[PDB]
Amino acid sequence: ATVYRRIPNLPDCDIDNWLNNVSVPSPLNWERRIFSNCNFNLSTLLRLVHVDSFSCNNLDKSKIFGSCFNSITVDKFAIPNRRRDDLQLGSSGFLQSSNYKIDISSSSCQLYYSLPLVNVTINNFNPSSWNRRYGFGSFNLSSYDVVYSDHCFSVNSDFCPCADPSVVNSCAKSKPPSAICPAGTKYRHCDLDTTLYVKNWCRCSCLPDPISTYSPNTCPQKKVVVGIGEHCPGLGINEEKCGSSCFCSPDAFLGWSFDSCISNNRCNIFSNFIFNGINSGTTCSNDLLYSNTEISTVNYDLYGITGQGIFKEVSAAYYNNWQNLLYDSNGNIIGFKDFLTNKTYTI
Amino acid sequence: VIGDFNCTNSFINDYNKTIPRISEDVVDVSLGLGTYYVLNRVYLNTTLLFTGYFPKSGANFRDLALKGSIYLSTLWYKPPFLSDFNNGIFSKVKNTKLYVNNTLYSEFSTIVIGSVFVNTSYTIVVQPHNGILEITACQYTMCEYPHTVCKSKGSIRNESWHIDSSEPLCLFKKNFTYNVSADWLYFHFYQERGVFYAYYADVGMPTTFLFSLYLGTILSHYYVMPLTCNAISSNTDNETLEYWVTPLSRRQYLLNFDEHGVITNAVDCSS
Amino acid sequence: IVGGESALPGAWPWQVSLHVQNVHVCGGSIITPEWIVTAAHCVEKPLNNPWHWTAFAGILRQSFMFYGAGYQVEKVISHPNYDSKTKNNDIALMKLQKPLTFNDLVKPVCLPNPGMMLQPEQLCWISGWGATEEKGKTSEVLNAAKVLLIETQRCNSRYVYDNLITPAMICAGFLQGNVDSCQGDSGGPLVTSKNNIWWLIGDTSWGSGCAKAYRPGVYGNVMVFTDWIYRQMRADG
Amino acid sequence: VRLYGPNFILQVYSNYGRAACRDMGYKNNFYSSQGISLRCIACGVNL
Ligand SMILES: *[C@@H]1O[C@H](CO)[C@@H](O[C@@H]2O[C@H](CO)[C@@H](O[C@@H]3O[C@H](CO)[C@@H](O)[C@H](O[C@H]4O[C@H](CO)[C@@H](O)[C@H](O)[C@@H]4O)[C@@H]3O)[C@H](O)[C@H]2NC(C)=O)[C@H](O)[C@H]1NC(C)=O
Ligand SMILES: *[C@@H]1O[C@H](CO)[C@@H](O[C@@H]2O[C@H](CO)[C@@H](O[C@@H]3O[C@H](CO)[C@@H](O)[C@H](O)[C@@H]3O)[C@H](O)[C@H]2NC(C)=O)[C@H](O)[C@H]1NC(C)=O
Ligand SMILES: *[C@@H]1O[C@H](CO)[C@@H](O[C@@H]2O[C@H](CO)[C@@H](O[C@@H]3O[C@H](CO)[C@@H](O)[C@H](O)[C@@H]3O)[C@H](O)[C@H]2NC(C)=O)[C@H](O)[C@H]1NC(C)=O
Ligand SMILES: *[C@@H]1O[C@H](CO)[C@@H](O[C@@H]2O[C@H](CO)[C@@H](O)[C@H](O)[C@H]2NC(C)=O)[C@H](O)[C@H]1NC(C)=O
Ligand SMILES: *[C@@H]1O[C@H](CO)[C@@H](O[C@@H]2O[C@H](CO)[C@@H](O)[C@H](O)[C@H]2NC(C)=O)[C@H](O)[C@H]1NC(C)=O
Ligand SMILES: *[C@@H]1O[C@H](CO)[C@@H](O[C@@H]2O[C@H](CO)[C@@H](O)[C@H](O)[C@H]2NC(C)=O)[C@H](O)[C@H]1NC(C)=O
Ligand SMILES: *[C@@H]1O[C@H](CO)[C@@H](O[C@@H]2O[C@H](CO)[C@@H](O)[C@H](O)[C@H]2NC(C)=O)[C@H](O)[C@H]1NC(C)=O
Ligand SMILES: *[C@@H]1O[C@H](CO)[C@@H](O[C@@H]2O[C@H](CO)[C@@H](O)[C@H](O)[C@H]2NC(C)=O)[C@H](O)[C@H]1NC(C)=O
Ligand SMILES: CO[C@]1(C(=O)O)C[C@H](O)[C@@H](NC(C)=O)[C@H]([C@H](O)[C@H](O)COC(C)=O)O1
Ligand SMILES: *[C@@H]1O[C@H](CO)[C@@H](O)[C@H](O)[C@H]1NC(C)=O
Ligand SMILES: *[C@@H]1O[C@H](CO)[C@@H](O)[C@H](O)[C@H]1NC(C)=O
Ligand SMILES: *[C@@H]1O[C@H](CO)[C@@H](O)[C@H](O)[C@H]1NC(C)=O
Ligand SMILES: *[C@@H]1O[C@H](CO)[C@@H](O)[C@H](O)[C@H]1NC(C)=O
Ligand SMILES: *[C@@H]1O[C@H](CO)[C@@H](O)[C@H](O)[C@H]1NC(C)=O
Repeated sequence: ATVYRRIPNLPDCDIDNWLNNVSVPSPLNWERRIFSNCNFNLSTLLRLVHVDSFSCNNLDKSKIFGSCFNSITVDKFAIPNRRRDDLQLGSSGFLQSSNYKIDISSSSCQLYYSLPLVNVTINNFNPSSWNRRYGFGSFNLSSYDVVYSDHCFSVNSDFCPCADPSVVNSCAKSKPPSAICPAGTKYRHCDLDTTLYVKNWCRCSCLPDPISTYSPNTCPQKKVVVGIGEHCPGLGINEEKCGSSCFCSPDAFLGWSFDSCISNNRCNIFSNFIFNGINSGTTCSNDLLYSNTEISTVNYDLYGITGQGIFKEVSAAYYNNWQNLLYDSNGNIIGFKDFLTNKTYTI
Repeated sequence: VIGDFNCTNSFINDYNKTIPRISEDVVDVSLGLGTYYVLNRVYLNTTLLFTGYFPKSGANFRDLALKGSIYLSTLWYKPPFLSDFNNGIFSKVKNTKLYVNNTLYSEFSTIVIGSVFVNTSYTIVVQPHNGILEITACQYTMCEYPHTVCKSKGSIRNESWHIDSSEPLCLFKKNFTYNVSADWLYFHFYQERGVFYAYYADVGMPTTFLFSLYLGTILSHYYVMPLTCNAISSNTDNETLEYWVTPLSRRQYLLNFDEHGVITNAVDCSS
Repeated sequence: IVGGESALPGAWPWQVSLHVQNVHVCGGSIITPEWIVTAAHCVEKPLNNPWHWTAFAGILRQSFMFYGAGYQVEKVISHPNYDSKTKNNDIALMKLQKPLTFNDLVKPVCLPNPGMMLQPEQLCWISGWGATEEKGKTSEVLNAAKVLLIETQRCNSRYVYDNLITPAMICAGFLQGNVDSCQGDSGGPLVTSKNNIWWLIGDTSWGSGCAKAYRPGVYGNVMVFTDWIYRQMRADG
Repeated sequence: VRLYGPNFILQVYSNYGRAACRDMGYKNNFYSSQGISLRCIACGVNL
């Protein structure tokens, strides 16, 4: 019995357009987009997206309808079929330790949805800086496959998976390959030593591999755990297969695996909604004010004008693009135009 | 001196010979020029006695358009260019048409309305983009010396009027379209009881309602930032920038509406 | 000893320092008050004539006597199947001309009996008078440290020793380093705790530096030579 | 002849006291015995 029509001052958020995008990032990428100064409708969002599960943490779904927030950030990535259980709220799995960490001390909501396998592509890009500096290309995997990391490493700016070839010349047992390292980085630490009768025996660091090494304190590649809102700094490099410029072989990168994401001929994608600031800002919901939106030919709030009256379906052509109310010389209202249905009524 | 951010000090000097000009035309509301339609109301075959904010009949305009090539003067950001927004202004804007490979471009200056022009308060900016008007009311971090750069023929400087790494908090954001082949544009801006109103028109006629916004504060100052263009002078093509402004006052007018709700003539109750 | 601490005058009475020309060279351990166990690489052909040998006991800080207050070694018996190239079967025995009556701070350690069933990563202790950080001087005080025992399969890896650990030798220490024995800690007691009694299981033979990664310590396995010691002690009488 | 296990157990391939340890190694200083044990010499002292 309440007719409430008003023109919005802010545009729509259009979250479904970014969620249903044809490019789906891997858990190593987990692209992020921040939504602010816009209006959203949770019912339409859940209807236009094929929802499988939706739960929230430190926040209830009842208070979402009709609340205003400062900004909303959304993170999305595809889910491997193997590590789907690692996405729970609190778990020491490979995903939450190497790819994406879910914060428990914030008001967040987790969403599991699916996307048709047609015209969808998966982007497997390594965001590591020092990995691509020494000759890392692409994973070269089949379609509908996502890449995840189980061991992530971090190094300083002074790092080079390469030894000085002048020193390696005097080696006979376990002679590592060497090449020319770019300026500003120290070479791989190798030393010449004799055990009992072997004169030329050269010992180096990071043996056999940085994942399973005997001396973690002497290898510059050190294991690290990703934090809140951080990617993996880089993957481990087998220094025995690297090395002109120091170019490591593509088979010398360890600490990554892959698995498909096809379930019931559909691809599963994880989404995390983080709400920054409640009861403030201009990012509000339109669920409460757009409940019915149907005028039966009654209290009305039409563009700020309040009152009561009746309506009728008439043909009016005197309304311009900016005009919505009809007034007489006495100052009363005797008609209006509906900007939702393009129909004019008489009061 | 509008803002408080040090953004650029490449070419800043102290010019001495920039004085606004006074137009030879006056305000004539007989045919309807200088009046605005109601917010969203339609009147058919009526004669309305409306008490609103209208300019005085017979008042002269003043040009606040600034165009610079390389150097920017500090006196351009001080009064009388930084005028007071007491009740409102009625602006007469000229549409400068430039030709690049036999196509038309529309360029004219932009205006900023605010109180202190700091990121703790809201400011209103109206900037055109080749036929599209962009109106935003956000907490912009305005610079000390803002300016606009020509996009049709380029410029030596870069556009710098606000510096914000993230998107500030906005209360209004919407785009409007106007006619590119127009010659003159007219705007109406005023405020009362904390509500800001805006009107616009691309032809010679009463103005068209744009929007309304409740701020709660009082807007005190408005400024028209300079525009840096490569070739607008008496050297390459005889084109100029004009932005005429006249004060607004709470007056009483009489409006006559025809059968189709179009304003025919208007009479100011005070001759 | 690197990474250890100076041992207080507690109860570890199985370390004997051998002095030739009035300077400390190699250590040792006592099992009975007539015999001392030590390495054979320090008793080579130039070190013959056991008359030029003396032994000290109950002395932590290495300044308590000079050309006196010591025990003269009568005869020295070395392992016959000793090779100086690969350092295999590096164990020597020395007999004292004095009965060496037991008193405070004097008590031997029992030989390990066959069938101890030791854990792979067992806990052990080392002691001696060696350097402090690297290629230093002789430690004046007696220091000790705690080490772990590593398996032979992992010690014979291509990146550690490349199949140079014979069944007569065992590896002990840390693969990360910072805890090892340097030059001067010859002989040395490598003891462990089991059944409330200490057992001697190692004997410092050689190594590649000290406190370095991928270079653990090599100790002689007295389990194989337990029968030879008994045979020599039986043939002595 | 031999000895097996952490505890002292007299075995050969499967009373006398000092005489037992006599022709088995240490020819003197017999410490004590037990039941199930030959303890030739004393060991295991720590502070
Ligand atoms: C909201 O507005 C306020 C007020 O303008 C604004 O605070 C300002 O932030 C800027 C940027 O941090 C400050 O500028 C700095 O001022 C110090 C002196 O106090 C200078 O030393 C700084 O220079 C360093 O940084 C330069 C790069 O910007 C380097 O080139 C230079 O070599 C120096 O390393 C810098 O200029 C300014 O002082 C404050 N203002 C006040 C009053 O404190 C605030 O940031 C705005 N908020 C947002 C979200 O934009
Ligand atoms: C406003 O900001 C600009 C930077 O955007 C400040 O300009 C900077 O001023 C410093 C001090 O004069 C300059 O350092 C000097 O650089 C020259 C070489 O260019 C060197 O010879 C001097 O010894 C000194 O190190 C700095 O380069 C300059 N930067 C730029 C890009 O102009 C300016 O001072 C600020 N003004 C204020 C305080 O409002
Ligand atoms: C009103 O119309 C104007 C002009 O068409 C719109 O401005 C345009 O806004 C988009 C969206 O931000 C800009 O795209 C972005 O450009 C930046 C570089 O400035 C780039 O880094 C981003 O990745 C993105 O591509 C676009 O440049 C901008 N155009 C101009 C001329 O400024 C404006 O968004 C419209 N307003 C509304 C409410 O739609
Ligand atoms: C769908 O994904 C593509 C690929 O990431 C997006 O295209 C990128 O958009 C960003 C946003 O400005 C640009 O910075 C990149 O340069 C674009 N890359 C390419 C290859 O075009 C696209 O915007 C996404 N669609 C939506 C609706 O978000
Ligand atoms: C905005 O959100 C409201 C809240 O759900 C939507 O109202 C529902 O709309 C669906 C159909 O779209 C109806 O089946 C429900 O009965 C409505 N809810 C109530 C309480 O009546 C509204 O449709 C949304 N607006 C848009 C444009 O989608
Ligand atoms: C109500 O009528 C207006 C004007 O007739 C419609 O706006 C037009 O919509 C079409 C379709 O998208 C556009 O091509 C035109 O450019 C629009 N014109 C203007 C002036 O905006 C509007 O879509 C109608 N509303 C409904 C719900 O049908
Ligand atoms: C924008 O303004 C131009 C200039 O008046 C309009 O062009 C006129 O259009 C009318 C109607 O077709 C013609 O009779 C005139 O001859 C045109 N004048 C010129 C100079 O071309 C144009 O129609 C306007 N835009 C719109 C959308 O109406
Ligand atoms: C703008 O108009 C002025 C005035 O007509 C032009 O100045 C004349 O230019 C012609 C061509 O060079 C000269 O022959 C005249 O002597 C100039 N008159 C004066 C009074 O100086 C000027 O050229 C025009 N601008 C452009 C770009 O052509
Ligand atoms: C034709 O001259 C322009 C131009 O080159 O386009 C136009 C105009 O004469 C003038 N602009 C203003 C706002 O006064 C401006 C200034 O008079 C001069 O350019 C000097 O400006 C400064 C800051 O020294 O020059
Ligand atoms: C992509 O696939 C979806 C799912 O069927 C379909 O709705 C959409 O039209 C397709 N787009 C193109 C360009 O083929
Ligand atoms: C990718 O892998 C396939 C299958 O082994 C191979 O045929 C192809 O050459 C590879 N491409 C690249 C760029 O490595
Ligand atoms: C600007 O004009 C004023 C007043 O005529 C004068 O005092 C001042 O010196 C002038 N400045 C310059 C730079 O010429
Ligand atoms: C104008 O056209 C010419 C010839 O096609 C071309 O070389 C020039 O780049 C064009 N200018 C612009 C601004 O596109
Ligand atoms: C505009 O930006 C470009 C790109 O960094 C720069 O090279 C140029 O100097 C800038 N111009 C001015 C006037 O700051």
